[PDB]
Amino acid sequence: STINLQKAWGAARRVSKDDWLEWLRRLSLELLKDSSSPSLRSCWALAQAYNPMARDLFNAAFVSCWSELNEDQQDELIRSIELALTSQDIAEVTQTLLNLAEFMEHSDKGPLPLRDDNGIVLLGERAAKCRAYAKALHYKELEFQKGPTPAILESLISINNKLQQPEAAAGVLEYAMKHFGELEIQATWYEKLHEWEDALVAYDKKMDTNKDDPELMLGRMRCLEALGEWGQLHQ
Amino acid sequence: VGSDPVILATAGYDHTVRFWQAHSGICTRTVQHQDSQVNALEVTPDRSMIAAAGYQHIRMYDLNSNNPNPIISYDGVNKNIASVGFHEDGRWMYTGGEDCTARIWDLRSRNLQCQRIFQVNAPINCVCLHPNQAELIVGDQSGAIHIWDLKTDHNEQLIPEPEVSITSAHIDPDASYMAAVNSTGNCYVWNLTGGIGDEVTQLIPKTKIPAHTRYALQCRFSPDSTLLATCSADQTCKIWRTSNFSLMTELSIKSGNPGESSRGWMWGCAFSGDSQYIVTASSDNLARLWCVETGEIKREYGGHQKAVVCLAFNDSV
Amino acid sequence: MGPQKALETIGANLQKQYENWQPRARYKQSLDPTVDEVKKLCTSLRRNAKEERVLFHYNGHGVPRPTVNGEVWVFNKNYTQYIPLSIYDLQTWMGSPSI
Amino acid sequence: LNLQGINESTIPKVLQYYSAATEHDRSWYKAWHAWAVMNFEAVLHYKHQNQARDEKKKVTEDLSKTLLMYTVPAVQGFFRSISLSRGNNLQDTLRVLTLWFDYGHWPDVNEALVEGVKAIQIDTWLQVIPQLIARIDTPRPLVGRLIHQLLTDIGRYHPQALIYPLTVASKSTTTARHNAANKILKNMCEHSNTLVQQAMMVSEELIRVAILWHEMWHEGLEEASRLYFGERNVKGMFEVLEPLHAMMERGPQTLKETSFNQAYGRDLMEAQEWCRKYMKSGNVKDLTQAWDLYYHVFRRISKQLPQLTSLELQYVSPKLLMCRDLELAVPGTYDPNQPIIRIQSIAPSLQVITSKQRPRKLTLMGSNGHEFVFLLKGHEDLRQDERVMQLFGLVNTLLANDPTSLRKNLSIQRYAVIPLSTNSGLIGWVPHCDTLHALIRDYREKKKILLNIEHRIMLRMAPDYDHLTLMQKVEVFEHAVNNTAGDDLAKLLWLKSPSSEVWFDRRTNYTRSLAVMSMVGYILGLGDRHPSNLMLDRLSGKILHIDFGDCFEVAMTREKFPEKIPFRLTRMLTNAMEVTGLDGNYRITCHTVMEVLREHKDSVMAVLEAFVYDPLLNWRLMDTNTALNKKAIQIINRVRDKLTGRDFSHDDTLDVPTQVELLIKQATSHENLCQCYIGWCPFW
Amino acid sequence: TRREAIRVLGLLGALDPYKHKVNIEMLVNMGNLPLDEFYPAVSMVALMRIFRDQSLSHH
Ligand SMILES: Nc1ncnc2c1ncn2[C@@H]1O[C@H](COP(=O)(O)OP(=O)(O)OP(=O)(O)O)[C@@H](O)[C@H]1O
Ligand SMILES: [Mg+2]
Ligand SMILES: [Mg+2]
Repeated sequence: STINLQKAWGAARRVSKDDWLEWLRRLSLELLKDSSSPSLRSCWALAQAYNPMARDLFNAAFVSCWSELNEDQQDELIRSIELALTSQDIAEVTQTLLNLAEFMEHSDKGPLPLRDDNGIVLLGERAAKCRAYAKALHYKELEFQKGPTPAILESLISINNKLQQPEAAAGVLEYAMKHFGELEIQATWYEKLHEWEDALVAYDKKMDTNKDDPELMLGRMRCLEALGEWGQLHQ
Repeated sequence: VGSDPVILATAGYDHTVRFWQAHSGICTRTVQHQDSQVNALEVTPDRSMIAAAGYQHIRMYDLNSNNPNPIISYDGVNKNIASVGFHEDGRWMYTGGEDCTARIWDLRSRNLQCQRIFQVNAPINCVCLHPNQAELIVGDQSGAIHIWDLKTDHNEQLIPEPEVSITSAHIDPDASYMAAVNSTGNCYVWNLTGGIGDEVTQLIPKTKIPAHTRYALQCRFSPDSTLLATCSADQTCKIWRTSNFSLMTELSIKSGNPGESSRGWMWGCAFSGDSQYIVTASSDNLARLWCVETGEIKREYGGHQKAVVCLAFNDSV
Repeated sequence: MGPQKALETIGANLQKQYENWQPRARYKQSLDPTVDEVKKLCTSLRRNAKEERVLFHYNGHGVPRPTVNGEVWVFNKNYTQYIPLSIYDLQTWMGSPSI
Repeated sequence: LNLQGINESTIPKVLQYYSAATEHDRSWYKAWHAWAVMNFEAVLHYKHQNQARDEKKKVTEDLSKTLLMYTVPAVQGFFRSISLSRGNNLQDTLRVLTLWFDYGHWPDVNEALVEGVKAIQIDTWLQVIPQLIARIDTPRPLVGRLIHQLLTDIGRYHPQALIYPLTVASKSTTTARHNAANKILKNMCEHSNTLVQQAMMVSEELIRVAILWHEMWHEGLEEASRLYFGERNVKGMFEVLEPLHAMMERGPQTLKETSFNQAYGRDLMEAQEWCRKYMKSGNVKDLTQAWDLYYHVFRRISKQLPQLTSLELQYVSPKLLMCRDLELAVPGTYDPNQPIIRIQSIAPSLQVITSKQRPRKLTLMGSNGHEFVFLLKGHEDLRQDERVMQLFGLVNTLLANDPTSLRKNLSIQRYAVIPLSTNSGLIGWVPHCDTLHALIRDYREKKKILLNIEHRIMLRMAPDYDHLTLMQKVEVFEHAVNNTAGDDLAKLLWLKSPSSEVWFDRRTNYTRSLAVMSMVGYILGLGDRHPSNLMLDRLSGKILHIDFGDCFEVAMTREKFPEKIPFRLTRMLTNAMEVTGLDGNYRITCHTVMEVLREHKDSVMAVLEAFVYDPLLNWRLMDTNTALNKKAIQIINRVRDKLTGRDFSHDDTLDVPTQVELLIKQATSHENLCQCYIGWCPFW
Repeated sequence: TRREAIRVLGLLGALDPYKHKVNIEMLVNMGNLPLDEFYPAVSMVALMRIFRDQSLSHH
């Protein structure tokens, strides 16, 4: 009961939207046929016909199967899931596999071991393009728990902004101040937080040391139009 | 223990008080101490009996006779006797407690009640008898140092920094400098006026040494009065030279590895008879006889199961 | 009534009910009993009621159904396992004239 | 005022302005309110300057003339500033009461009040029915007559707003209260009668339900044994037991009381014979026979009490079982605007919560069809909680009005509190909640972690933990915190949510809700915030405090284990917030709240002053010592200190960010946390 | 049409979101149970979503 499954896992010769959606349907329905618990196996025949039935049992089908599989088969499966997230982003196919990954975290079966980091980095990047910014955030904080870096803090700030949460984003800048000092704080971070007064102070400090760089000129002008200092901006 | 010239007792949370040997590092005899921890040990100037201030009892064991229990177990005090001093005549004994009262105890008489009392606002962390045997310096949790005179009752209150518990304070045997230490980890040194007879005793503020990052715990000058040892929760016992107040040596008990959350704090410290060595107790269960100049563990005493908060050390001939 | 009191109460009521019919007899309750507990109970009642009749009332509503192998269920000391009790052993301990 | 201050030269000037302001805009709310409050401060400046100079013959007679010049204006002003709010006039209305109770015995102030009480709408007074009934029996006749007359007219329209608090007063122990309270009900009878008599029954029956005889004998014999065997106070021991013997001398009024009197009652009456033999003989052998009988029933009761998981109404109170379609409305539902949600019927079973106090879980069916669950507490006075919920209501209004707060949806979760006697009352049950202690217990049994792990680690390191010096404790305390990942609450908030977009919203609510009650609790002085006293809404994620006994820093002053903490902000609560830490939403919300409270400090003062100076509730403040009016000023001075940022050093005046910074340091400090009672769980 | 639908969102004027907030189970199933109970429960819930009027005509 894993010959037809291994074709549905390791096909991945799909170069369109409906091709990957076909990969999903074949994957989901193959999990129903296999599933050891007969309550799921009994929905197979229905699910072949009605497809939103197959989507609703996806996570439950998956877990039942994924517990039974033998390590090398788990790796065979996960490599194909990575390919679907990595190669070719479709709004339906990605958000199915993110909801699988999230469902797997809540289970005692433990999270999907994707790509060494439990795919914390992979799933975060993918959730950001799906515009699932709370999933994006959860993963980006797990990242931060393991080891804080400046690049993490930056993304953490922009995620909070996209998610309409500027006071939480402000807190990320306060963290930076204490634990990393000042050099790690870019001028752009103030700009993202709408700290136009403090961003201008930062771009002035930067433009003194460095020479006439196009990025730092526009960065400082961008602050002036936001402040509304039309006098200095026209100079 | 008593007949041997050097004494080195050690005690902490494990209900024992182990009498070591400085030359070897071997436990000669243990002594039971139930019902409490020990907050402060103290050998008497006469060297007949040790003291052990704990919780609601200053116990005092025999140094001469081998393997008994306590001789003179005082009681009648609530909440932790934090300190004990000793008068050089061997008659009087001073204390400081969490109940906000310093005291004086007659050793030669029977009175279980203390003789005199100098109540204060906040809990008393440390006592220190001035070498002239006339003034008793007293730190506390509010920040207030005091100088309760033993003849006129004129307490001269003093606060180095507002709202920081001064945890220890010592004054050297030659009455030159007085040091204090607080829970921020600073070490305020005060220069003394030569006022033994007149009782002028005016404290002139010299230096706030930024000694440690974390809680400081005890400071003590050497018998030479050239060195000022300063212990702390950051797992180091720094030694500052008295002339400059610049970091001479730093005795640390860290792991040498970032993956080690809290081995133990550095509690007590006590200079040798000639300021060549410096003994040091820690919460990693180990007393350590260090070398002052070099900064090297000459010996290590490994007896206790639970932590070690006190030391006593006496090379008095 | 809550678990423990209810069991004593049901035992008390059950005794009263029987005392309407036979008011002059030694009643002796066993309440969620062990096997040893039943042995000591029945063997004592046969000693007393030497050749005269003894009633054995068994109410097994809280234990699994009696088996094909001629067994009736009681508990272990801790109330963690249903212990079987053989009807053979039960009719050993109880005597001849009995109901 | 901001430049000069309050003094002899400013008051005549600032009144000159505000009087003019009032002239130029009659209708304008603030112009009258400012005039009124200024006059009201001109009273308290001249009252407190009299006590400062005169106390520490002619001056009290001058004070009559002096204050009455500023007292009559203040009243007239507050009455106009009520009629121009008509919706948000609590501050204004309480200030009128404070004036009336204190100074209303004067002829001129009395007149002003009479004219005022006529003009004002009767709906306004429903806010302050608690504060009124507290002074139902004021020894001054001229004041008390106008209270009665006002309450009477609140009875004639909105009787549902009055029956519950009057019925509590009507069965008061003190003679004047119950006389005054009954006299008012006699008037309410000829309006309603059925409503009065329904409420009179329901409340009597609910009290009977709240503490059964075997529960009273249990608490009484525990207290009576401590007096006799412990202290050797024999006359005081009879004061504990003689009401309990006299209690049963009514006889069995219900089946539960019959079955008590059946089993035990014969012995208790016999034990009283030995006690009454001791009073006229004086023998040790007589009185020891009684304690043999008392300890016989005491052990039998103690064995029973754990088995009462539920009480059936048929046994405990059949009167309540009978009740159908009562006109008397569901407790704490009454609103003068909404249609009355009257009691359809009371459910037959009472799910008794297994705690120290054994509260019931009463549930009433409304006429609207919805069930209303309550918690029927016995022997725990709820008049504080009633007042404290009045404060939270006010604070919620303030946060709704401020846009910053409104945009963030800041508010305090509150519940109904309905006292029934000095002992007992109903608390409104909040659904979808569970205590923080419960959550962590249930998470740790799931994840196989030892519940007392932090405690066990400490006692392993130092078995004398309780008796250690402060510094010693801090070491031990930190060693526990460094060697346990305090992430149980953060982790379980994730696990317990469905999506992550929901999780995110729950956590935002959580953080803000916490911050609001940290600040509000700080001001109120609210202590005893151990993890059983705060609960988390399992849908919204919002926090909810319960148990408001330890207010106004009473737990900071107490002798054994004084709290050294402004509010609970310990590492589990902090980890459950955003991973960046306190410095995001929590600290920012803390500012926003403390800005609102600091702005509207008169409104907050007005409410807190009301229930500190209430002489029914003052007993809580005196009891910390091992006269009251002195202690009551100190409390309210401190509240002003907190609300003005003059609370750490009276010399300095901190801005909100600086004050909120020092508070968070104080709550977070290890030195402070390690001193806490271990039951407080300073490590969660 | 798309142009007018913008031109009308224009004229009514950029409404602020806070004025707009006033103007307006499968994971939960697993959140509770062990897996052997869970599988029927999620199957049933999914079947009874179908088992209501519309899609049943054939199924
Ligand atoms: N307003 C409320 N809504 C819902 N549940 C509540 C409410 N207040 C308390 N509870 C629950 O009922 C339990 C018992 O109530 P409470 O803690 O008020 O009294 P207690 O534990 O008997 O007495 P104490 O806490 O004073 O020792 C609490 O642990 C809590 O879970
Ligand atoms: Mg409680
Ligand atoms: Mg309570």
